This record gives sequence, C-alpha cells and structure tokens, in this order.
Amino acid sequence: MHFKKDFVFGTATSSYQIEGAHNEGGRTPSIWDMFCDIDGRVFEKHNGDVACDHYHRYEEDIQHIKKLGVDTYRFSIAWPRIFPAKGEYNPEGMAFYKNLALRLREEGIKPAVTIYHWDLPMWAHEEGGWVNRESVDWFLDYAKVCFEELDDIVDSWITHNEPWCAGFLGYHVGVHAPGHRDMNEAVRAVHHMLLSHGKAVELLKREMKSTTPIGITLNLSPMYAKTDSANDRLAMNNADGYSNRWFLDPVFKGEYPVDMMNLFSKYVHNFDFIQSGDMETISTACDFFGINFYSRGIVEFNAANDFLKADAYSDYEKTGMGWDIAPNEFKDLIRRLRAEYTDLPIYITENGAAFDDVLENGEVHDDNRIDYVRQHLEAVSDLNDEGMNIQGYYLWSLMDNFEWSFGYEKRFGILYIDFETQERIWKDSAKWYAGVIADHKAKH
Amino acid sequence: MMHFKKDFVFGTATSSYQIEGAHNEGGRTPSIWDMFCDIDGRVFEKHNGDVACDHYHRYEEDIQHIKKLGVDTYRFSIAWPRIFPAKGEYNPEGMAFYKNLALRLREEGIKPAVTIYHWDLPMWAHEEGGWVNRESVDWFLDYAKVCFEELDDIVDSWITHNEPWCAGFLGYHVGVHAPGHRDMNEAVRAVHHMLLSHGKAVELLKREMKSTTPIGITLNLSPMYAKTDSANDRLAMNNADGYSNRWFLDPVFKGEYPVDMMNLFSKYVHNFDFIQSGDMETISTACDFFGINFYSRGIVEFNAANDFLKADAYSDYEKTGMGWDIAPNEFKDLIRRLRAEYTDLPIYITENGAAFDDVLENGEVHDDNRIDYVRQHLEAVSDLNDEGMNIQGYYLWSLMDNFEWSFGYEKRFGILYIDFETQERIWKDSAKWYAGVIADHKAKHA
Amino acid sequence: MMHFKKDFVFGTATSSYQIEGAHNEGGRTPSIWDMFCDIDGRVFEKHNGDVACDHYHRYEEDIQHIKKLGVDTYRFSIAWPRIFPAKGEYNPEGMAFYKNLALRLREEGIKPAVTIYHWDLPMWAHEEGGWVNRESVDWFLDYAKVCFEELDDIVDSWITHNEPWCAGFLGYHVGVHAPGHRDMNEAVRAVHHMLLSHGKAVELLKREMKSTTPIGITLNLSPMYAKTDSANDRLAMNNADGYSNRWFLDPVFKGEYPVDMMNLFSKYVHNFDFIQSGDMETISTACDFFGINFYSRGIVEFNAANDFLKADAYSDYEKTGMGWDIAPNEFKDLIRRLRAEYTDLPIYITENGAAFDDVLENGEVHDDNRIDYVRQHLEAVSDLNDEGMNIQGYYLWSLMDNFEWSFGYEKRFGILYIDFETQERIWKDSAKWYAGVIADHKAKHA
Amino acid sequence: MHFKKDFVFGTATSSYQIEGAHNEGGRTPSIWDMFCDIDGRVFEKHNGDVACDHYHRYEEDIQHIKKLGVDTYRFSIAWPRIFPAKGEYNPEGMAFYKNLALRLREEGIKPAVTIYHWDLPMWAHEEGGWVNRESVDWFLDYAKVCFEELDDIVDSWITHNEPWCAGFLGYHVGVHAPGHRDMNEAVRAVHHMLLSHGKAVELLKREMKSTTPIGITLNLSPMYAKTDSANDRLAMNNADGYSNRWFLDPVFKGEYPVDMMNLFSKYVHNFDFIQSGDMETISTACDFFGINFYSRGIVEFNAANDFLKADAYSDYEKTGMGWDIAPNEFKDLIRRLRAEYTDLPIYITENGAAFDDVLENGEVHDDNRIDYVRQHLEAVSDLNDEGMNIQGYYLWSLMDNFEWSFGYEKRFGILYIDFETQERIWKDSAKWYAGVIADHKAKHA
Repeated sequence: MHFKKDFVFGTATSSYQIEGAHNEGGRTPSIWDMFCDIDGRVFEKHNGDVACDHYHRYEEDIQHIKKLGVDTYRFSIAWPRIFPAKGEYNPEGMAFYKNLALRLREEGIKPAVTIYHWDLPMWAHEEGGWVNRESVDWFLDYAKVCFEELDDIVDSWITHNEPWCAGFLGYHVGVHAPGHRDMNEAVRAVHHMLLSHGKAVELLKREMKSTTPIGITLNLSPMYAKTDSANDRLAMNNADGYSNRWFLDPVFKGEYPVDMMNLFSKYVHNFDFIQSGDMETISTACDFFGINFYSRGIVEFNAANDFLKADAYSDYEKTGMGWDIAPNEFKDLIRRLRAEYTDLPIYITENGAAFDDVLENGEVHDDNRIDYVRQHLEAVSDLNDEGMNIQGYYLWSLMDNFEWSFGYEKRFGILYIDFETQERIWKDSAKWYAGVIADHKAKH
Repeated sequence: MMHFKKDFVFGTATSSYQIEGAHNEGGRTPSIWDMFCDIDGRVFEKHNGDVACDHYHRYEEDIQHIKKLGVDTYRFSIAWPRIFPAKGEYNPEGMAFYKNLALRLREEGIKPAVTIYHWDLPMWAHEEGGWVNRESVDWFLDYAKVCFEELDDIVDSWITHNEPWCAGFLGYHVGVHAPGHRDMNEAVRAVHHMLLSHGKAVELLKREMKSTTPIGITLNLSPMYAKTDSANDRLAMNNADGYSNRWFLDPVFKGEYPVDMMNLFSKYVHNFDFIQSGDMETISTACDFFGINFYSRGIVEFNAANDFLKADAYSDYEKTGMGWDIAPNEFKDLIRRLRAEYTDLPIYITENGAAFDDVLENGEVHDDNRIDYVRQHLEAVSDLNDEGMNIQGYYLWSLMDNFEWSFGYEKRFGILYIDFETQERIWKDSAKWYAGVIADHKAKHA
Repeated sequence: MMHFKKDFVFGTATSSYQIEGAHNEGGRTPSIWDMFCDIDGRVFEKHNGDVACDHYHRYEEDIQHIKKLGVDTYRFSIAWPRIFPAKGEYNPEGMAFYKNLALRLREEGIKPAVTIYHWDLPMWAHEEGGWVNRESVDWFLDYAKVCFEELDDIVDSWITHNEPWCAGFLGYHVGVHAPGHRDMNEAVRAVHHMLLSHGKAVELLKREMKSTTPIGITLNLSPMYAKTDSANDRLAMNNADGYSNRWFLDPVFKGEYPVDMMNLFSKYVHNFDFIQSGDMETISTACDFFGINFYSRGIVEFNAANDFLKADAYSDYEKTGMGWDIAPNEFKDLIRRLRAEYTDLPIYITENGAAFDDVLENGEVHDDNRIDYVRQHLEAVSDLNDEGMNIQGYYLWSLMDNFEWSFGYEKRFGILYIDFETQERIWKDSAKWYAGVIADHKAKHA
Repeated sequence: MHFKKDFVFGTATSSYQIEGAHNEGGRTPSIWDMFCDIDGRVFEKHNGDVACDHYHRYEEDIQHIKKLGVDTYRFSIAWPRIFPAKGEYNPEGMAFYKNLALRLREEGIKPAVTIYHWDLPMWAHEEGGWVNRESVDWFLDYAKVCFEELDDIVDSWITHNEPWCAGFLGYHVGVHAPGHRDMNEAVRAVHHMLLSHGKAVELLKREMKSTTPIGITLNLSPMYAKTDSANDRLAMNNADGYSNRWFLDPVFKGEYPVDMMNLFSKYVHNFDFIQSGDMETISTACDFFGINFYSRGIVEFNAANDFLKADAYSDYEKTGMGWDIAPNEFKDLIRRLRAEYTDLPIYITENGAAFDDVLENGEVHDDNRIDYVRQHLEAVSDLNDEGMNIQGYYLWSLMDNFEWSFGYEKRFGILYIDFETQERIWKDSAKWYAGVIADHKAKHA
C-alpha cells in the first residue's frame, strides 16, 4: 500500500458526458448528438445537451477536486467546439480550457488532457468520418491548435481514448456513435485514428520541439478460455485479438496481427488502406503507455459465430453493469504487457464500477463500490513492488454522468449527481479515497 | 363484430415438459431439457420442470377446468421419455395415463388434439446424436406407431411436430433451447430430419394404417417487414423471412429447399448430401390441415456486419411484457400470403397468446391488456374467414402460467395464474371471457 | 435443309480494338486494354492491338468483301478513346471515320448495326475509377449523345453494350480481361453501371430525342447443366446459371437482381447501397430487340471448396480448338427458356462462330470443321423459327481473323484468314459457302 | 562442391509408381486405382497397372543401384500388399519386400523405407479413409507388422511422405487420390496422418525400444512476395502457412497456427477432431527430419480469392513442369528451419526435375537436368559450411515413372525407360551422379 512519492492519484471525466452547453460557445453538433436521435440506440432518447452543466459550473467542480487531494485531473477537449467547421477556429471554446488548465495548476493540480474522447464533429462524419483518410489531417489540425495554446500549461497529453470503442465498438457492432455496422469501414477507421496518433506525436516532438510527455490510452480486457480444449483456446485467441492485440501490436510492434486479418477477411477483402509509411509512424515512441481497465472476459467456442466465439457464463461476482470483478486477472494483464509488449511506464487512466446507489438522508452508503476500488489500489501497490512501474491511477469517474448508450441509468461517478437540479453531492466513497491520498502524502 | 360458423372450434393448448412434472415416476428418464436446465447460464436462475404445474397428479382437476370453459378442443403434447425411456423399451404405465386422459376427455364431450413431438427428446436419442443422426427418422416412427396403435380411435387430431424452427434453429444454431448447440450445419440436418420424420409418419398413418384421423404439422410463422424501401432492406427481410419461414414452408408445400437460403447458409453448410432421394416428396405429402403458431411480427433492417445480413429493427408498436409487437394487421398479411403462394388447406391457429406482468390483488389479476391482445386477433380471424381464408379453428396459448423455457417461471402466458409454491389455480378476468365468447357464439346458434 | 424467312437478316460482326489498329492515329489515346497488354502474364506473349487488322486504313477495301457475302447487316463497334480521347473533349476526326464507314455501307446496300461499348474503356476514365465509379454512367451518355446526334439517321439498329459479363465479371472479378482487377465488390458495381448506362442510353434516344431506331443490349449466354441428379449438383447448376445468366437477365427483364445470387455473393459483397432508387426501373426500360451472343454450354458439378460452389465437369461432346463444348441441342434449350420466363421480344443472335487450327495451304483454306459448327446452328435456328421462337436474325462471329484479347493472335475466329505480316485478306471456303447460303436463300426469295 | 565424409548420396522411388503387378501377389485396389478411372482426373486415363514392372524386375533394378554406387536406396511399401483385407496380414506380400531389403544389404546399400506413400487401401477409404480417426489405429497395425519383421534390416524409416499432397491436394483441391474437395475432410485427414505418424514413432521408441532412426518427410516450398506492399505480404503469409507451417508447427511446436485456423474457418467450423493428447503425441522426438524440395512459389494478392492468393508471374528459368529453378531460395528455407524450428539432422529425401528428354541413338543427353541437380548440391554444400547440418541427399527419381495426374508424360528419372520394351537405359547424368559419388569417396586418405 506504500506507493512511491512520485506516484500520482487522479480522477477523470470526458467532455460530452459532463459539459453540456451543447449550443453555446460556438458549439456545433457532434456524432453523438445525432446518435441520440437515432432510434433504438440510446436508453429512452437521453442526450448530452445539459449533462453535468460543467461548462458553466467548472469553478465549482475544481473546488471538489481540491478537497479530494488528487494530484491530477484528467479531462477531454470537445472537438466541435474547437473546429465547428473545417478550418474554423472558435476562440471562446479554447478560452474555457486554457483558463481551466491554468486554474488547476494554481490550485495545485496537474492537468491531463485527452485530445479525442469520441466526440467527432458532425462535419467530419458527413464526409465519411474516420473511414475517410482525410480524417487524419483534420485531427492534426485539431491537435495542433491545442498544442499551440496549451502545451506550456498542460502536464500530459493523450491522443486517443479507447480506439476499440471509437473504432470497432462504433463502426462494427453499431452500439456507439456513429452506430455503423460495417467491418470494412471499422478497420479503415481504426487505422486512421492510430495513424493520426503517430503524426501528432511526431509533430509535437520534432517540429514543435516539445518535451511534454505524450502517449496513448488503450482499453484492455484479458480473455480466458473455459476449458483446455482446442476449441476454447481459439476463441480466447480471437477474443484477445479483437479487443486487445489488434491495437497493441501496431503500437508497440509496428505490425498488425495476421491471425486477425485472416479472420477479418470474411468481411475485409483488401488492406490497401495500409499505405507505405504508416505502421512505423503508428509505432512512434511514446513517453508513457495509458491503460483503461474495467474487467476481464471469459469466452467459449461457437461454431455458428463468424469469429468463432460468444460470451460464456461467469459465476464470478458481478457489478451493476454485469461486468466481472477481476483484480487477480488485472494482475495477470500487466505482467503480459511487460513480458511481451512494452517496458514504458504505465498509467491507469480509468477505473471504476456502477451499482444501484440509493440516496438516504443526504448520503449514499456505497460500501460495495469502496470494496471494488480498494482491491485495485491493493493490486497497484503489489505491482510496483513487482517492478511493473505503474506511476499513476486515475479513478473513473469524478461525477455521475451520461453513460453513453445506457444513458443516465448507470452511475460511475464518485460524486452523485441529481440530474434534475445539477446539484453536486460528495459520496461515501470519497471518505476512504480522500483519506488515502492524505495518508500517502503523510509518509515522506 | 366477431362471429363464427357452427363447426368452429375454440381451444387452449399446453406442452408436456412445461406442466406435468413428476420427472421420476411412471418410468420417465431425463429429456434434453432436464440437462439443459442444469447447464449454467442457459436458463433463468437454473429453473426446471421437476414440479412445473404438477399436472401429472391433478390432471382430473384440470379436466374439470377445461369442461367449465366449455371449449370444444384441448391441445396437449405427449412426453417421449415417458413412452420410450430407453431405446426400444416400451413402458405401458406411461401410455395408460394418456389413454385415460383421452378417454376422460371423450366422456366430457371434448376433442383431444395431440402433439407427438414438442421438443422433449429423450437423452438416449440425444447421446446417439439426436435429430442430427439420420436414424432419428426411424426412432420417431417407432415412437409414433405405439401412440397410433393405442390412441388413434379416441383422438380427434394428430400433430407431428411443433415449431421445428424452435426445435431446430434457435436450439441447434443459436443455442438458446435444448440441447443448446451452435452449428448451422448441425441445424439444417436436424430440421431436415424433423420435417422428414413428420412426412414419413403421415405417410405411414394414411397409407399403411389407413386411418382418416386428421393429421398435420405445426409451423410458427412471423411475417417480416422492411424499415425503409431501399434495396438493402429488401435483401435483409427476404433472408429473415427465409430463416424463420421459407426454409420450412417450401419443403412442406413445394417439395424443395429455398436456394437463396442454401446459398446464404453455404457460409457454414458445405454439403447437402443429407437430402436423400425420395425425401422431399415425403416431406410434401398431402396433409389434412395446416397448423400455425402465431405470436407477432418482426421488423428487420440490413446489417453489413451480420452473416445473414440482418438484425432486429426498432419498433414503435405497442409491446407485450415479452417485448413482442402487437400485430393483428400483419397477421392478416401472413394468412393471405399462405393462400396465395403455398396452400389452400384448412388452417388451425394452434398457438396464440401473450405474457404480461400480472399482479395478484384480492385474489384477482386484472389483465385487461391481455384481453385486448387476444380480442384483436380473434377479431382478425373472423374477418379473414369472411374473405374465405378458411381458418377452421383457434387454440389459445396458454391454459396455465407455465415453465416458459429459457425465461423460466418469470414470464406468464397463462390465462390461469399459478402459485408454484402452492399449485393454486385461479380463474380470472378473461377465460371467463373466453368462456363467454364461446357461450355468446354458442347462444346465437340453435 | 434450312429455310429462313424473307425478312430474316444475315450478318457478320467485329469489334473496334480487335480490327481497327491505328492505335496512335486520328487522335486516339490508350485504352484499358492498351495498359492491360503490357502487364505480365495476362495476355499471350504480350500481343496487342497496335496494328491488328489495320482496318482503319483499309476500311474501303473491306466494305467490298462484306458486300460480296451478300449479308443484310454488318455489325461493328465504335472505339470510345477515338470519340473521347479526353474528358469532355469531342474528337470530330475520329467520328468522321465512322459516319463515312456507315454511309458507304448504306450505298452498297448493307445495314450498319453499331455497338457503342465493346470493352475498350479509355484510360482517363479508369484512372478516376472506371466502371466502379458512378460517374461512368454520365461519361457514357456524353459518349452516347454525340453518336446518336450524328449517326441515328444512317444506322438501322443500335447495340448499347456487348457482353457486360465479360467487361464486368471477367474484367473486374476474374482478372482475365481489362483492367484486370480481382474484386467482386468492384465487379457488381461495374456491371450495375454498365446496365444502368444502357437503360439511360435507351431512355435518352427515345424519350428526349423521340427517335424510333431499334435499340437493345447484347448478352453472352451459356446454359448450365448438372452433372448428376443429386441435390448438390442442382444447387451447383442454379449458382452457375445465376453467375453467368440470371444476374444479367433478371435486371433487364424483371427489373431486379436474383436474391439467391446476392446471398452467395455476400461472401465478398457486404453492401448493396450502390443500387439507388429508380435504377432498376431504368435498367428494365423497354427495348426493340434482345441480342444474344452464344458460343457454348457449361457442364458443372458441386464443389465444397469453391466459394460459388462449382467447378467444370468432364465433357464427352465434340470439341473446338479452344475446348468450348459444341452444343446446338443446348442452344435450342436456352431460347425456349427465354420465351417462357423472360421476354417476347424478337431475338437476334448477335454473335456465333468457332475457332480451329487453320493452316493456309496453296492459297485456299479448307475449314470444313468450322462449317459443320455453323451448319448445325443455322439448321437449329430455322427449326426454332418453325417452333415460333421468332429469331429475326443471326450474326456470324467473325469476319476477319483478329486480336482475340488475352489469347492474342493464336486463335482464328475469322471467315477470312489473315497473314499478320502482309495484312493480306484471303477468303476461306466458309466465306464463299456462307455467301452461298445467303445467295441460295435470296434466290429462293421471289 | 564439398561434403562431410559420412554424407550419403542416394536415390528414391515409390511403390505404386514403379511396382505394377496390380492384381498379383494378393494386392487389392488402392484409392489411386479408382482415381485414375475417374474421367478428366489423370492424363489419358493412365494408371499404375504395369508401371516400371519393378515387382517382377526387382533384381535388375538392384544392379543399377549398385552400379551408381549410391549409399542408400529409398523406397515405399504398398499397404494393399501388406493388408489386402482388414485385419488380415499377407506374408506373401512381405516376402517381395524381404528379398529386396536383404539383397540391398548384401550389395552394401542402406535401405531407407517409406511406410506410407499415398496408396491407401480401398477397404479403408470406404470406411472414410483418413477422414476417420480409426485410420490412426489401422496405420499402427500396418506399421507394427512392418517393424517386427523389417526393423532389423532397414537403415532408416519414413512414416509419411508429403501429407500436403495426400491431405490437402487429395481432399481439398482434388488433384490427388481420393480426389475429394472438402477442407473439413482435408484438415481431419492431415491431423490423423500426423497423429498416426507420432503414435507409430512412439511404439517404436518406447515399447519396442528400437534405436533405428525414424522421422517424417515434409515437402517444403518457401514463399516470396511479388512486391513489398502490405497486401502482397499477407498473400505470402497465407501461402506459407498453407504449404508449410500447417505441418511444421504441429510436428515441432505442438500447435496449429491460429492464423491459418481462422483463414480455414470459412470451411472448417469445428476443431473437436483434435483430442487431448494428440498434439503431444505428434511432437514426439525423431532421429532426423526429411525434406522433399522441388521449387519455390512466387505469389501475389487477389481480393476475390477466399485464401487471398492466386500465384504470381515468375521470370526465373523454368523446368518442363513449369516450376521455377530456385537453388538460392532453397538456402534461405534451411536457414529458416534452424532459426525457428529444429536442430535435427536434415535429409533431402526428394530432389529432381523434368525436362523434355529426346532419345537419340541409345542416348538422351540431359545436360539441363545435370545443371539443376548440381546447383542444388552446391547449395547443399554451402549450407553445411554454415553448420546447417544436412547429413544426406536422395535424388528423385531413380527411373522414369508414373507421375500421378501427369501420367507417363513426365520423366523425373535419371534412367530412361521405354515402356514398350521396359528397358532401363542409363544416361550420362546417371554416369555423372555415379562419378560424383566416386569422386567423393576417392578423396579420402
């Protein structure tokens, strides 16, 4: 439990989930705005018009952050505010983020900035979106202005959050925005996201001559086989390939996994979207590696499935989301990354869980939630003792927010939010986390 | 508004594993569904049909309930593992129960409609490969013969198979029902043998046994509709229609499999040698009636990421507690289509009904929502017979709240509420209504 | 024994790139085939249409040969890169050649039948995507528009496309023809845009321009037969028939694609959004005739390892030098089928002929083998017209020995032998005989 | 042209290609008999009824082998001679082989024996052939009787020859016997061939405690991309996996390549034929590794192929078969096997070429065939200098023979054969190969 003095505690949010003010400050609609209006996609047509109203109440949320004592606050910049039209910079929107990052340092908080957290402007989407290769140049223009204006203030940069979500989860299964269901589109989308990542890192480090730490965050879910039979092992491999290896291998090994390419060849009949001079750029050296972790997945074989797999039954204890609680399996995942992929310092940029919390006499007794977080904080200590060099942990999420396709029915926040009144109320969960940070900063 | 002719049959329906229980007595061995209920993650909270509605012991009581409805027909199924608990070994104690039942129904002036196969395949047959094995055709005729020999005099009508789409594709391809396999190659062979076993049994009964007792198959049919007028959605609907409907309708009425589905299934099914010479002519053997299980429609749209190029589409319709669309208009389209494209045989609706979140209050469940549902479809039936569509009967699914398969006891389709802890039956709202509907219909006639 | 009706047209046929030569003369720019010849392994020993039959210069010479055959009609194609060597840049020099050609034939008493597209797509269109691109519809109308304005008065009949299966599937799927791509997704759009451009070109001439010149399309057709009577081989035939024939026949006459083929192609093609609203109605626009190119049948069997489930089966038929089956009985089968299911338009056999190992000896060529082939088919045509199949005409492929695409100059289809060194035209026995067949028919007339 | 002092030169044949005597000595028909009779499968319905008539002329061919001075002669055993019926051993059949092995030893020639060379008996095929898992147990019954009676005489054992041909080429493409076209049957056949290999090896090394060298021979063809684009490399990977890694990985790594499994999943929708313990048995340690090498294949990408390849155009000098002459790429392949796969001793169990041989005055002067073999032997010589440890080399083929689907139209032999006289005539190349052996032995002191 003895975290090193340089160890960083944090909390995290994303712009569309909390900001609101959807038509104010020059903001134009995003892909998610249009997704919310597509039928059958989101719980009861819920949207991010208002959300946590963070764009107006940003100063107030900073106050909450100071008392927790977190070293770092991770937030995302809303693209359709910065470029509501192509090539058209909106200074009111950037102004909001510049003061905010400056203000966090004044209150002694390191700002960690996510460039892309899924909020693609509608103008980009209508030209094909990420499926179009031009999407690469549009993102660097977006990233450049942010670098120009904020690099002196900001502590760390994150290019993309969960390309698996924005790519496959978004363009193949059609659950997230823009809700397309086309595997050919999906692999072109992912590649251009990853390629846009590498060009921006390249741009910042060489041209812009900046030494601000930059890297990517990938969400990783380890996959396990039900039996030792050959069938169940193939399912694991493909599940691991689909969620994890398709992204890790190009980032660290500068190649795509041929086993997944052959499986995807049932839908993807050309890889000419891979131009000469891409995978080396994609695999450009970063200063750190970012990991979003939430759970594992147990898989078994399916003969009727195109990818030969379906989800199997878990008897493990499960959260309100139905996700497995898996701190042991979390420990398994990191050793693999050091052993096979990378020795860079890792930052856990998101972790948390949803349960059905009931407010009783002004307080929420979420002891179930406490257990989940503590078990992972215990794992982080054990792993730094193992030499896994985990220099930080960001708790997802700071506030209860718009939880994508589940809407406001699921609460990941450490701060409860009455979405009717926009009132901020500190949960019982802070009691330990607020105190752990104080306690850690006491031993020195 | 909804009148019917003098020979019109009102009915209600059940299946064997869903209500009987007593899985140990009278020589019964386990079926595929017993083991399936014990497999983790497949059925709601590991629920099973060990006790069920305990209908095996209180069948005489349930007979009185049928009598009081005044219904002309009762449709039930025969449990195979009670009749052949091991390969080749007949158990006359199990048969006597069904012999007594048919006789008791005859004494009370009620027509027994009997389903031979309602998805409860004995384990010994499964362990030899089940419906996947071509010998299965022969097992079922041995099973059917014994039933014919003892019950053909008493019984008014025979049903060979109930919803082979369910017993086949959702069970062998999608893995939701027993035995819970997921293999399209396995799925089409299973279906083929089921349809072939139906036809061989029908051929054996009318030719060799020379019996005139009405016999037929029961298919569930769900008409499919496009979200948009685009070409894509037309492809999607066609394929959805082929998967659920055309794959089963074409062999029964055209003596051929639809080549468009064969081509789509060739992604998983790389040989059709299971279709032997002579088979397709047997499947299309002339029947006395056609049976339809109807519940709802399905709206579908195109999917590039889907192997069959289709996914379920959002419906703005009023929905049941199951989430199923209420679709009496679309029902009429299906029936009109069948006459136009497939058959002019007399149709019987062997299952129709709905599940809603029933609450017990002062010994009563005020399921006006279910009354409305049932009423609209019975109204639709009357309208179609005015068009000459010749729907000669209707069986209401279901008589009792029961084990609803993978949903367990969590979903209630019954007109009777059942406290499974106490086995109490309680008559409510409808059924009196259904009894009143038949009474009102009876009272116009002299 | 033949006997043809008095209004019956006899003809012979060519295509522009196969005979014209003059590849760099008259403002002509390279075509896809020009580019296609210089890729390795695609065409026999790198042969090209640079010189070819040099017909651009000697066209005056060749008109007399055509006149001597006594043919009613001469079919030729127009080279697109001669008419539009650059986008929107009309070349009056290139066109001037073809009006003169057509004018001279009218003076010699010969009907000019003109094919707009015979596979020679200009390179500028290909570099922008070619037929895969929807703009190709628009490019063709500009090309088609200039030709309708200047020639519609002289010409007797118009053929929009020759063998879109070759230009489409052989070119974009199998990679054998120009531009040699191997992509089924690209392939279905290319065919679709070819078929759509046809419908627009027909719509343009008769609606806007109000003209009554007979117009239609030419499809190559090959009837398909199952090796065995098994279910598998029936599927194999269905799928072979669809790839070659129904995919083209159904849109032209039914205004729809065969869903069974769409499902088989869904292993490579995962969206049909290229089919816009209105497209299918344009494709099925009423024509004056239907053209058929016939060469052979194809015997197929089932293959589990084949994506389209078929391979070629061993044939005991008499054979040409190329290995294509000689199938006059099967030719009659195709025509009867067309009248029953598809169309009652007047049919024209726009190409028929054969290739054999022709040697020139002592100034004359005794090609009785080629005669036999043609003889068997001409009797059949007369027989079909007795049955009422209303075949108003026949074109004999070809006139001269020419560039046979990927096979080059190794294969001779001509009734006139060509020494490619001197470019001398020498009449084969078959040309005199065919001329004599017409003469005898004409002498029978009045 | 340097060789180790213990290096073995040799030649090789197979039973159905040379033996003949198709209805003599108790032999029953093989799958290859029926395949030859199916229309359009083999050149002009040719078959192995007479072939080189080696069953009768075994004494003459033994002399020819002794004169070449080859250290080793490799031949295959005809299964339908040994088990003409199910469960019924035929000692008359074994006698033919017993004299041959005994006569070779007398002449100082080491016999290297291939157990399975594609001539599966008809009783087995009609029960499913290699598609049935039982086929594993039949081959062990076949192998056991061979070990008890011949393991004392024989110098080396080869369990299976080219499971790619017998498996994929036979059950997937349809070019070889039994000429089926079903990938599911094919992958089941391959696994059972490989499993039967390993179970037979285990019996020899554990129960019979015998140290006679045993191993498998795979044919390997290295794969090269036409261009350096990403597309053409994926095409290459899949060709490499289909021809090579599908066989090398289970034998040496004890696993199937998941990349190939996914690609084959378009046809193969269950892998329950891989029982537990199977892959463990297959990778049981062998004494050597056999390689049949003939050529490379240059491939490029094609979007309309299921396996993403249709082969690319080659500008290399080519044989009469149309196969590339590729000794440089051969040196790459061996290096690859040492880096990734095995340090076992390597034997080149088949190498050779077909050229349009013209008989002129009791002579067919095949200098072109001499070039081919000499180039490869130099490459063999160059590799041993690197330490690649190639202990031996068998020249294909001893005589002109039945070349399967090509029939008697093609000639791989160093000895020409007039099929109407059945005369064996040596070429200068035969003399040359003999003189190479002579020149090797000659430099000792």
